[PDB]
Amino acid sequence: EFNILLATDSYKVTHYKQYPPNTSKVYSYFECREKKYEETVFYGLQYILNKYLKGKVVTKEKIQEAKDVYKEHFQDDVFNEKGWNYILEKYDGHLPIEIKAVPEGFVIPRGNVLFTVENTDPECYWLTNWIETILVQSWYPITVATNYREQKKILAKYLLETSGNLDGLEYKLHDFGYRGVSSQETAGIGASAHLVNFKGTDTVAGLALIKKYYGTKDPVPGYSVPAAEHSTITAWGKDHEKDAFEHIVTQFSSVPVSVVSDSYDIYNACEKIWGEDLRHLIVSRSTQAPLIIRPDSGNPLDTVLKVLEILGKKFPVTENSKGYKLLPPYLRVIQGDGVDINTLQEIVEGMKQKMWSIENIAFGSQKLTRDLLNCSFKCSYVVTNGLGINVFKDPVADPNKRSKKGRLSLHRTPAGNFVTLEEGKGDLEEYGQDLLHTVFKNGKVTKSYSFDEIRKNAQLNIEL
Amino acid sequence: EFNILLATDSYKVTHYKQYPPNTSKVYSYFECREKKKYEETVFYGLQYILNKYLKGKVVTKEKIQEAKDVYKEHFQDDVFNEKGWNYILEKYDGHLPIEIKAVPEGFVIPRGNVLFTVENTDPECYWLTNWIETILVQSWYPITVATNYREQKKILAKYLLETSGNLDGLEYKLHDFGYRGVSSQETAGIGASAHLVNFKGTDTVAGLALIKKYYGTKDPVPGYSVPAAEHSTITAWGKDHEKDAFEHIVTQFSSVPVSVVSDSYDIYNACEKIWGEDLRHLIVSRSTQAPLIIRPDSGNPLDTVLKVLEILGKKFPVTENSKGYKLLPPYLRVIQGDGVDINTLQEIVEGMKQKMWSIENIAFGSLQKLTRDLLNCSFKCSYVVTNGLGINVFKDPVADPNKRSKKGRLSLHRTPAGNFVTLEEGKGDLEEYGQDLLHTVFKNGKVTKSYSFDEIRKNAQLNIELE
Repeated sequence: EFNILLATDSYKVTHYKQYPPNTSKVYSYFECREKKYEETVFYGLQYILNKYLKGKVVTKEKIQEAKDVYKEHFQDDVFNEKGWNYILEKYDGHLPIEIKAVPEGFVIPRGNVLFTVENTDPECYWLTNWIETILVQSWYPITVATNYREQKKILAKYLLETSGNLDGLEYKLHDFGYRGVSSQETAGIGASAHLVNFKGTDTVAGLALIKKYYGTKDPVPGYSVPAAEHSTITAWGKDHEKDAFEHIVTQFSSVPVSVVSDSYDIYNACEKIWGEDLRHLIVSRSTQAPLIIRPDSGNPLDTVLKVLEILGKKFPVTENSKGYKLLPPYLRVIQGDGVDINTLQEIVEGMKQKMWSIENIAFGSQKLTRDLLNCSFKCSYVVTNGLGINVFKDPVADPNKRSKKGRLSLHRTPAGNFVTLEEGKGDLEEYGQDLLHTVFKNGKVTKSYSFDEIRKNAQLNIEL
Repeated sequence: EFNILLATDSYKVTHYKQYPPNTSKVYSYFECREKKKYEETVFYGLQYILNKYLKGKVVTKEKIQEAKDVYKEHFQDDVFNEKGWNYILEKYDGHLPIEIKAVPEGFVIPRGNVLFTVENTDPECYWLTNWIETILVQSWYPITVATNYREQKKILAKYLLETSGNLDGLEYKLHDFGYRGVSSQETAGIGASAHLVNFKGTDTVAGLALIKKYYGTKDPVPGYSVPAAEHSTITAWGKDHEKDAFEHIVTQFSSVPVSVVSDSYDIYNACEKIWGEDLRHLIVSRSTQAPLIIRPDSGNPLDTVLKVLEILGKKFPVTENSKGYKLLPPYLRVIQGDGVDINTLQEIVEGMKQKMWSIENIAFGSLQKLTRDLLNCSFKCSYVVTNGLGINVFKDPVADPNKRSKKGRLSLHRTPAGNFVTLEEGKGDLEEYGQDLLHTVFKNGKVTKSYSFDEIRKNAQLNIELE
């Protein structure tokens, strides 16, 4: 079973011995430090609070386990048994910590306080930074939610330009990343962050995480459609690709179906198999049940443009009100190979240049890290001998790693923007009310958001 | 509770209707595909997945009903193969009718070789082989982490041996600091265990618990750490009191090694004036078994290491070892844990060598952008039986010959020169190439062969270490 006492960086076990003696308060904060990606979607802390931090997280058994493990790990006794026993005895294993945070789904410029953490009992001054490691992992859903919002902005721009509207934007970037992430847990978290922005997903795990920790009015937050993979085409044999295609589109004749078409020759498949041999089975399909042709190899832009040029000559194309070419409603394309934010941008611009509407295409979804948005957790205020002091790092060779000082608060500016106030200056009351809310206190979650509210908070300006 | 019926790519739910009718067998394989350098990979991690996710009664009535309910809403249609899963529940008590054969864990195998194969053991479950692709393919991660760290160890070994004349301490030269930097708790355990295949120093205890539960070591633990400061334990003392913080910390940990981050305000002042003057007397009195380890954590990683060494070299007694390289006294060492990937690791050790500093002096602290594409980890169907006829199948996209897959039943063999070769089209059966190196590790819900973490470490050793 999960043990919070074994869920921290090893050296943090030794930190209670390193703070100034008579320290009663340690106060720390998380930011996406300021140096593309000028604003971040704050998302994912609520999962962490609920799965790992709330309730009786300390037991006699868990304390003994940590004692035994650290004894071998450090080859010495350095584990703070007494401190954890205090929390067990005094608070029935609930963490005497208060966490304040911006609402989930909030879109906030870099360099602002997003959450703060402090101990609520003088005896547990060491606890604030013990849980740094776990809370810092929020960088992942934040960065994923953020990156996908940025992709949506690009898609929205180009769909609006080529079509005159945003219809179907939420299905334009489908999550196919399940097998490409590092773990099952990561699959659920990352997919949920994707679903903040889009509705189309092949990663089931996202749906369950959302239902358990956030909640939606609807039965599910995300949807998929039948689709082929290379094995369901190749199993038929190299000479029977046409047979595979006919069987699949016939099995899925009244729902949308995606069919990977590059097993052997994408261009032949589009022009001769779909565009000739099986054409009668495609033109007869309903607008609610299109064939979605999926190329999956080659240069992403060149392949997409050639696939469209091929289909344009085999199927009736219209020109929409904005002047852009549009395939018939029973025929679409999905490109899910090598689509990152850069390649996404190159494809939609390339399509636009060739007078193809973004209506025609969807994308399928990569190496995001903690340094991308500079997600960082730092101590900014401590009380020692009853005196509060503002603390910070400011390394000489890197001004960008300078941290914020003292008690922090988040405020609306007179122009309606965000500003973080340092050194407890929030208390001067010149900038109105703190925009952070208490989300966790003494083992309990004190404020939470539905996934529906999170989606509303994360909307694009163009959608509003 | 984890439901295997919900642990696949959505579209795979629909594949039982797409395979050719009268298909009784689907046979699929995993490789780190060769690309037209990471020329060899450490196979590691499948055993975790087999035990955590695949073995035993993984199908229940409630799990089938849960999946049916979820899929009805997810697809806005009834596409779920309830009958097929019911069959596994009734006929096999919910155990998966699958056989998996794999190269031993820890094995170091050149790119483009079969590493494991998967096939159904019951004709009715032809669809099941690729249902579990998604979960099996996630093995890319421990494979790639274990491989990347082995490659970093190769570089460390080269330079340590050149500048010192031995490999002493090699297993503690790259410490795992990546806990906060990975995507999840589960990833933390898996990634740290793959690090531990190569090294012994770690701050991610998650990896220790995974190894103990899934692999096992003779020793109490596979990995170790020492006390260390963070910016908070230094800055909490106040801007004017860094010296006080340093003195306090080295005195609290006077008899064990201790790492102390020293760049809170000014790394070069801290090294020259605080450690190298004000507190010098507390450092030069330390035991060889209890060095101070100075930790810079900002600035250009090579520039900073070199300047730190130059500073310390002038404040402390340096010797020249038998190879002609400079060596700090034994009570003083440095760890660089900012921005160290494989490229920067090479640049630092090479830069140190050029400035006549031994690698004995330094240790490093560490994925970053490790992905499935790095080693081209891929799972592909290569053989089916339809209407009782075996057919060899594959993909071969016109615009990318690098994505061509292998054909037929596969086997892995030793070449006459002692290398590896994958045999396709069932040609292993000709028995011209000795025994198949793949072993059955999973069959019908049971793990059939397991490896200790001790064996895996043995298998993954460097040639330089064997010599």
